[PDB]
Parts: sequence; structure tokens; C-alpha cells
Amino acid sequence: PAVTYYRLEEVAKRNTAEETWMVIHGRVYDITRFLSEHPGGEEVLLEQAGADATESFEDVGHSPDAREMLKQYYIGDVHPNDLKP
Ligand code: HEM
Repeated sequence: PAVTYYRLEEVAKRNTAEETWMVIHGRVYDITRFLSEHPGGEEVLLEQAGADATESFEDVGHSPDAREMLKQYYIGDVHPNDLKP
């Protein structure tokens, strides 16, 4: 298997609108092209760019179709040494 791994400090650098990455349940998503398409707006995503956004994502109560959309933006897994307990 060719799984690509990123450290959290690499993800932390894509925190602006020119290249926007986010972590959700331990996977890294490049959502740069989705910013303007997101139904909840681009601001709530930029506030969380470069970070683990799992709790906000789940707190909103996203639909099954929103979960499906993730797959388009998947680029890699968070290195296991950087995942918290
Ligand atoms: C990058 C992965 C994300 C995707 C693919 C995504 C997708 C969507 C989609 C499709 C909707 C429409 C309603 C639904 O189907 O549930 C939506 C609504 C919304 N999203 Fe996201 N979202 C993402 C991340 C986030 C994050 C990190 C936040 C921050 C808290 C957020 C906040 C919201 C809000 C507030 C709404 C409006 C809720 C409603 O009234 O429908 N989303 N999102």
C-alpha cells in the first residue's frame, strides 16, 4: 500500500487561502478549491486552516453527503506519532 504520511507541523504551514489544508479524523484534506464552494462559507474553514478540525466538523452535524464529499480532497494520513490518545 502507498499511503502518504504528513507530520502535523507540515499541515500547520498550509494555513492561508493560497494553500489550505485541514485534518479531520486523522486524515489530511487539501480544501483549497472547496473554500468558495462550501455551503457554510469560507470563513469558518480559514479559521481552522492548518489545524485538526474534527470537533467543529462533527459539532456542526454534517450530512452523509457532506462526508462523501471529503473523498475528493483526501491527500494523506497524519503520521501516527502525531495522533493524540
Ligand atoms: C472541509 C470539509 C467540509 C466539507 C466537505 C463540508 C461540507 C458541507 C456541506 C456539504 C454543507 C451543507 C449541509 C450538509 O450537507 O450537511 C455544509 C454546511 C456547513 N458547514 Fe461544512 N463542510 C466541511 C467543513 C466544515 C468545517 C471545518 C466547519 C467549521 C465549523 C463547517 C461548518 C459548516 C456550517 C456552519 C454549515 C451550515 C450548516 C447548515 O445550516 O446546513 N464545515 N458543509
